[PDB]
Amino acid sequence: MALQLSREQGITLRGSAEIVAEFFSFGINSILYQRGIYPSETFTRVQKYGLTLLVTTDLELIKYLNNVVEQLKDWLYKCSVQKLVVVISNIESGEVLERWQFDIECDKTAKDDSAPREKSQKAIQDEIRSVIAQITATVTFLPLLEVSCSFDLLIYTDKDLVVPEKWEESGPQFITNSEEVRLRSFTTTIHKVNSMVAYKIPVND
Repeated sequence: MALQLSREQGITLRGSAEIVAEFFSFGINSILYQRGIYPSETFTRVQKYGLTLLVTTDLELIKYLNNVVEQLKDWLYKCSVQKLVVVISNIESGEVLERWQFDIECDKTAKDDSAPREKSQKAIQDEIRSVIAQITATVTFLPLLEVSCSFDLLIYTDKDLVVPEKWEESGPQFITNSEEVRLRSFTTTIHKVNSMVAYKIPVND
């Protein structure tokens, strides 16, 4: 909430949204490299958040995230933004192969809570560094790409109450035979982001 203030280039919410926005875009793009959603030859090396990260120079994907990021601000920032779930499934087989679930928590402003240290962006570097690395790291642990999977992007927001409904929770089944492992999570007085990923497990011991 705010008055006499345009949302074209604000510093209050838009600021925190900028980080979370770039954090998501970068995190998503980085995953394109790690997951291999498409030709890696469309990569671009860049230095952000204090560390070096790779990116996908896809006009279609950039356009996919562009509209999503634009709306994420109006659509998601209007509510508060909460959870995100990216489900990558093999398009040639029509079955889920890799599901990436990350949490996005942002506030409207600092009612009475200062940010630790001179800048809270530090925690960001660690999270954005662990996120981009946790994806690529596991990838090394994972085999090679082969299927051109499809992308399923989920958006989650918070609600007052309206009776508990629960989403993507109520139900033992989820994919078919995968493993869920926690990567890392960062919490800031202005915003908190979580990182979790799961992959199909071909009957392993």
